[PDB]
Amino acid sequence: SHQLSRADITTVSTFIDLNITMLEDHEFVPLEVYTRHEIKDSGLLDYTEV
Amino acid sequence: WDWVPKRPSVCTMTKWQEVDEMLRSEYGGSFRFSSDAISTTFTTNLTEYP
Repeated sequence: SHQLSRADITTVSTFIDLNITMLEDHEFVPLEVYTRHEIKDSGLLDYTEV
Repeated sequence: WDWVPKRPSVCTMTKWQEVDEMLRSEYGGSFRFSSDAISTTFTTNLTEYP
């Protein structure tokens, strides 16, 4: 009768699907609540400067 | 010295961080604020702070 391409016939899936995605790379920046200079400046008087 | 009014001159809280994308989620009767820019997560109660 004739030849047929593979795509010509509908296919049912005999595979079970399992989807895994990787963990994304992340970057941690330097973050502080108070720096050294701010903590030093918190004092009302500094003996050295005075 | 030059005199200025008290209320608009002093601040008891100082702006620390500006977050462009701080995702807010509601979970376990609390709010989770997560920022990937600074890699930081805060937990708050569901009620506003006046």
